[PDB]
Amino acid sequence: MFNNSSKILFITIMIIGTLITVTSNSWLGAWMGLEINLLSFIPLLSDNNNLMSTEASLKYFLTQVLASTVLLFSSILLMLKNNMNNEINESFTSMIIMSALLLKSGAAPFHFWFPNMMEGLTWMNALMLMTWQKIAPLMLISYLNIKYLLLISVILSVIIGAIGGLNQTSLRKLMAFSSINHLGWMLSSLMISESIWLIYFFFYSFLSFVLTFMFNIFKLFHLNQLFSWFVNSKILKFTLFMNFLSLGGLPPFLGFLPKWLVIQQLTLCNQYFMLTLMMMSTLITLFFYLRICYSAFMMNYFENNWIMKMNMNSINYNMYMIMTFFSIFGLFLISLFYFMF
Amino acid sequence: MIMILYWSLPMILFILGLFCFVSNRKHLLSMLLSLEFIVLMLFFMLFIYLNMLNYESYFSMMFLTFSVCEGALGLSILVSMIRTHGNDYFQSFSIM
Amino acid sequence: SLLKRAWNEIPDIVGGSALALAGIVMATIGVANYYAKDGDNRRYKLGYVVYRHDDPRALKVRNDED
Amino acid sequence: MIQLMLYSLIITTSIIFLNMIHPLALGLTLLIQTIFVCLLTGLMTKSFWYSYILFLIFLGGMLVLFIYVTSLASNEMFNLSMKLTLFSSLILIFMLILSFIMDKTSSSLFLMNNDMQSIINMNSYFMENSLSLNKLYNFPTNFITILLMNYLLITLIVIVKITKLFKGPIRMM
Amino acid sequence: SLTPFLRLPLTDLTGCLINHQTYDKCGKFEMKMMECFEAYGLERGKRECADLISDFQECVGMQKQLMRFHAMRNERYKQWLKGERKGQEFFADPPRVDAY
Amino acid sequence: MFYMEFILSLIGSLLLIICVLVSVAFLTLLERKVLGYIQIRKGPNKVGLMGIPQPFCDAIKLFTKEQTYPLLSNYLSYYISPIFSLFLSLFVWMCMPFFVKLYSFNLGGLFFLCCTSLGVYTVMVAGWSSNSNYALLGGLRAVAQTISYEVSLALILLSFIFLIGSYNMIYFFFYQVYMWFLIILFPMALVWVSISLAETNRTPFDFAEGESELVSGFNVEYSSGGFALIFMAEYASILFMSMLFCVIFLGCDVFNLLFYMKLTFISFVFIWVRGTLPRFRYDKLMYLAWKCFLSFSLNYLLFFIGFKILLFSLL
Amino acid sequence: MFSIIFIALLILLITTIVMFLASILSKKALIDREKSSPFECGFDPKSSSRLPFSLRFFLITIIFLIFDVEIALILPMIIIMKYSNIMIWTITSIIFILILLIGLYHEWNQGMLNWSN
Amino acid sequence: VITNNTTLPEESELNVQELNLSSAALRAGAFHLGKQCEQANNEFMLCRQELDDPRACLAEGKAVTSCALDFFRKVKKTCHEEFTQYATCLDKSSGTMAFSHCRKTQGVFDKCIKDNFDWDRPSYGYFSRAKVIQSAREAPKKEEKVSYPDATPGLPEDYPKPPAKYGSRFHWLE
Amino acid sequence: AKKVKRDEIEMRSAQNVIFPILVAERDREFLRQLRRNRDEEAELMKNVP
Ligand SMILES: COC1=C(OC)C(=O)C(C/C=C(\C)CC/C=C(\C)CC/C=C(\C)CC/C=C(\C)CC/C=C(\C)CC/C=C(/C)CC/C=C(\C)CC/C=C(\C)CCC=C(C)C)=C(C)C1=O
Repeated sequence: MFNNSSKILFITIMIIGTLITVTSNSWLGAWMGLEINLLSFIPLLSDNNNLMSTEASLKYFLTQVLASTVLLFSSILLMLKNNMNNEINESFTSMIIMSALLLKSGAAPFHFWFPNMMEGLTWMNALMLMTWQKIAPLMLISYLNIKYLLLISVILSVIIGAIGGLNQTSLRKLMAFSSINHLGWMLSSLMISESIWLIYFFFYSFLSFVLTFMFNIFKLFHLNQLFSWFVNSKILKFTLFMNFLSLGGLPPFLGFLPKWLVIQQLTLCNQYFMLTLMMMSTLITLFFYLRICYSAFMMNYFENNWIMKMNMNSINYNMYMIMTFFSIFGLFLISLFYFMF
Repeated sequence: MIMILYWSLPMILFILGLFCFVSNRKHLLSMLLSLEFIVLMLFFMLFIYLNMLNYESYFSMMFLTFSVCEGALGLSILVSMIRTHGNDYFQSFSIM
Repeated sequence: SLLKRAWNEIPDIVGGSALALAGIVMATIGVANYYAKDGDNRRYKLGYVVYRHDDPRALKVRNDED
Repeated sequence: MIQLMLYSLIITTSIIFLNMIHPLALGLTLLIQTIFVCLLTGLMTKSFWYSYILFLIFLGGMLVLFIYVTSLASNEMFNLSMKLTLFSSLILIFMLILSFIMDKTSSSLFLMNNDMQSIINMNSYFMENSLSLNKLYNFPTNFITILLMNYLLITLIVIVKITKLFKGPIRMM
Repeated sequence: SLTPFLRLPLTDLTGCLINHQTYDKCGKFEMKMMECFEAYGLERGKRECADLISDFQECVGMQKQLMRFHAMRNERYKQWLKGERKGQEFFADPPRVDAY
Repeated sequence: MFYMEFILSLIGSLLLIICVLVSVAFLTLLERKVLGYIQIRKGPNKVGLMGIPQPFCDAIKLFTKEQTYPLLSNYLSYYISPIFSLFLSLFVWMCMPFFVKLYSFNLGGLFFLCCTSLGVYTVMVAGWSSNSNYALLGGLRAVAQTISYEVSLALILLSFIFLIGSYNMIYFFFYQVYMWFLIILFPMALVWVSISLAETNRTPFDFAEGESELVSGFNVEYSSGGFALIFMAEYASILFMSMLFCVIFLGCDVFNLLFYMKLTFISFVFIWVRGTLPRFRYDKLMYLAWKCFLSFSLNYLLFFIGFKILLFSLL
Repeated sequence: MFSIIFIALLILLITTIVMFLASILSKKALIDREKSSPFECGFDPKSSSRLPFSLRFFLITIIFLIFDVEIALILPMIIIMKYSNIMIWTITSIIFILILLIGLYHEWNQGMLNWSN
Repeated sequence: VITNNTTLPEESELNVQELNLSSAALRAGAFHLGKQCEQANNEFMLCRQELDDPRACLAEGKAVTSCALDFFRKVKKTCHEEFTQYATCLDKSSGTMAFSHCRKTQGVFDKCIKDNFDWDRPSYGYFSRAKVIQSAREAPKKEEKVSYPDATPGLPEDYPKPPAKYGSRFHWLE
Repeated sequence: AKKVKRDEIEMRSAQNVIFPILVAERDREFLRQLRRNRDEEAELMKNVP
């Protein structure tokens, strides 16, 4: 919604497209909403000033087209044998639907396209992809009740999402691998409930909504730029980066509360072994977050000296500072929240 | 089995559609060519199922409308491809 | 003015829209006239329709001449 | 009966379609198949109304991609594959042989043609496509058609914005 | 049929998309079954709708009858290829065209 | 009985095929005489008796003349394209309404739309197959024609369809029993002829041939056998499209004799126009279809949606 | 259908026979390296016809695909006018044709209907 | 689907004298035939709609065919020549057997039947109207409503809602 | 438009006098066929498990 009146439209039609999917009482109706959503995102994603952006507009299109195509294939097949939108006892035909939806959201085994399209997106584009585009796919998976297929994606998601991220330096590509891990937590939270998932998703989007602005406001795209980034008060820069820890889910900060409620419910449901692989793998995710904090926690750096000044947008920064404040002090407000009980 | 005598042929055709959509051809248009091939087969099955209903074939129009838009959108992205890379070859894109 | 410019540049869209506007008008007359006659209840019915003398519909049989 | 032979041809043309490389070879293969699928669909339906529509819709897409094929992939090559011609011709006759010695009451699709319907079915004596296409324009499903309209019009805004006409023609530079 | 979680007014738009309630041999069969789903809810309905689901599926999917039909045809051919039938009396008398 | 019925259907198609094939030969003569009289010329008058056997006297030459095997052409495509051009021209005649049944054809109006669109590929493939610069320009000049007339064609057919109530062409007879739709649809009749010209690629819309802009258009690389069929397929289109104008706007009394007096007259009109108007400019047509015709045609769907609604209330 | 297919084949056979007569009835002479050369006004050609031919109506070309798929939704109108609710049929149809016109006039005013320049 | 316990009437009962009269011959007498057998027709057609069991309407069906056969015996007795000319014309005049062509010969018949049986041709739209009858079957279908005493109960609005015991009860009551 | 409708209704009204006749005929022959099929099924599959 940044340049012209047209961008305003595509954003809204994206909202309508997603809503049609998650409010549809049949597979066919759901599939239509995905098509509406598809063309709402591409024009927002394609810009010809960048040779990279058009490539991003491609990989997404080929992947999503295939996903919706295979998704419709199975849905027709599903009700060719059952004659209902629902299958009484889950079987292979329902697995195929799950496979498409995971690819639609870039879960582990079919995530490859997802980081590899993040090179050529603006930060505001990545947020729309990382947060909103994952609503419709993941929300339909709540209908399907296959365990092992869903379970396998979680185990691979946290692993591939973490180990892959260690080697990156591009923040846009790094966040993609970071997002794959948080995706793993959702699917784990999705085999147990949705209200946790709805809660967990809202917090995940919140943190990503924050980190995207900080890069977007100061146009940072590489790790080196963090060290070269100039800030008046190294205390201020030190505190802004304390959002990564919340994204790492450390308990003193707000970003752990989401992880916390997903464990109090997974454990309640006896999924002990899963949590071991997940929570253990989150450490590796917590690692490269600290590699970013190298530019803040140490707090006297060798920096280029042709800048004395910070030039920043007010409204984005004004909303970013408010969001950051809760991201550090949001824990004591758990008392207020009444959606977990 | 019923599914083998009546629904096997379209499904076997569908997977052959996908294997076109993934095979290595130089030009991006080879993907678009195989794209509406698959759509043609999706219509065929969907038309089997809709006819198990006595009067529900009207939904064929709904499906066709989305078929052209993905093809039409698929063709627009190709146009935007040309005016940044100059050509549509797959091997011309950065491998990442 | 505006009217003049179009009437000089693209006269067909003016004349065409003139009849198009005619369609909406006399569509609004016919549609209102349709429910001014209770035309949902049509004297000639497709298929072989038979009612029981006690059925509620049996009261609403449109009584015409030919 | 021709239904089985239609099954053979659609299979045969699909085998070769997997092996086409030249875009126009793909197009010719696809165009031939669009005829058969259109023909086949009307066999298992009360009318061919949808075959007409499907045929008309795809032909629009057939022309447009030639225009882009002739601008992007103009200079490419064919190669007659003696393996392919024998293989398709070998199976094709093989499949045609089965259709003559098939229990083709069993192979016929159970979907009720117009004649397959009973004589008592009062709803089958109206116009050929009256009821089927009816509720496309009646409450509540009509709003779906309306939703398409914006979707199609909103699409029409997407292409011009993706396309950016003013920055030149298209050439395979 | 699926149950949207959201159930905002948008679901009204696409709810009536595909149904059996328009002049169908299974209109009454589905209404009973799906009603029972509404009474017991979705998950519990799958355990109380044994008859209604099977009947409705055997009314639309028709697998249960088509899969009778082949047993008759195959068993007619098996008899002949075993020599138990004859060429002259292979089939029974055909039905009258003006029937069914 | 029924076994006999389909035999008659074969005879009718063969009878209609040979009769149409013969007429397009004599149409070409008529084109030369009439176009020779609008111009103050006399036209073909020597050959045989008074010129009547002229078109046959040409069919000899175009077949005793050698095939051309272009060096740079994909020969199989170059060789087959004439066949489908002629086939599609004859095949579209099976939907022409007869009260003595030939083919039922409910949704006959659509069958027109499908067949006419196919006629573009044969031009399109022939031009590209020839592999000559002019031939390719002719082919892509023909495709751009379809992009223009195709959409407006369907809408204008829809307007006529609203008047009759169905896509069956037979109903045009019953509704044109007191009068002719020409009166009600005068601008569409005038527009419809204009689009009809684009269908058959005639002056003022002669772009596929493109004579004097392209040397001979997509035909530039054809010779004795192939070129002949391309020619006949061209004039079969005129003859049918002229008839389709007579069933829509001029009574549709197919069993009456006058209907065929009318049919030739509309054929004369097609020649008459060729001797009056210069060719449009390649872009001005596409602008014309989208800027004016498409907007025009949509405007009357409202006019006829309202009129049918208003008429429905009264009846 | 099945009647039409048979005559469709029968015609195709007949038209096919026509050139198969022409190919034999045609005078036969030895083909020359120049006789089969392309025609380009008598001077050898610089450029193959298979070079990329630039396009200027690409935008209209895409719009053509769209506008047809709305022809799929207007055509059924007539067939279901006797059988439908008049308000729903009337309202929806109008807001179908107004949407089309508005779309057309919008692009016409934006100048997209004009060719690349 | 038919099994042994399903009861179909024996073959002899289904046997009954049939018309076996071609289409054009039937369409000729349609308007005069309809005015006579309407009582049987409506009685037969009414049950068939409400009750969709072919064996149940077996008795009424025999009445309908008998009335049709009864009518033609009269025609055979008097206007045999005229009816054949009307039917022949109606058959050999158009492919649809439309009445609009053969108005003349039609008049010849209509005058024969109204001079021999004082009957009148009903108006063109007479039989397309809704026909309301007095059901002799006297068994209009009943009406019922399914009952589920075991439905998943929910919290009723009248239920009182006092404060929760010790609140949230989460961890440290937060 | 009046005259076309006039003719159409007359054609349709002729159906409603013939349509009951056929239904009577079909039922009395539809049932007879069912007995034969129920009997052909018995003979065809005497020895099936
Ligand atoms: C000088 O300035 C000028 C120009 O600038 C250069 C011009 O371009 C022009 C341009 C002029 C035009 C464009 C005029 C329009 C003409 C043309 C486009 C092409 C010219 C050709 C014609 C007019 C001829 C028309 C006919 C054809 C081309 C052939 C069509 C096919 C035909 C007739 C065959 C039909 C098939 C049939 C079965 C008919 C019945 C039987 C036969 C034909 C069989 C014949 C014989 C046999 C089988 C032998 C049997 C024998 C035995 C059994 C013993 C002018 C006028 C000008 O003044």
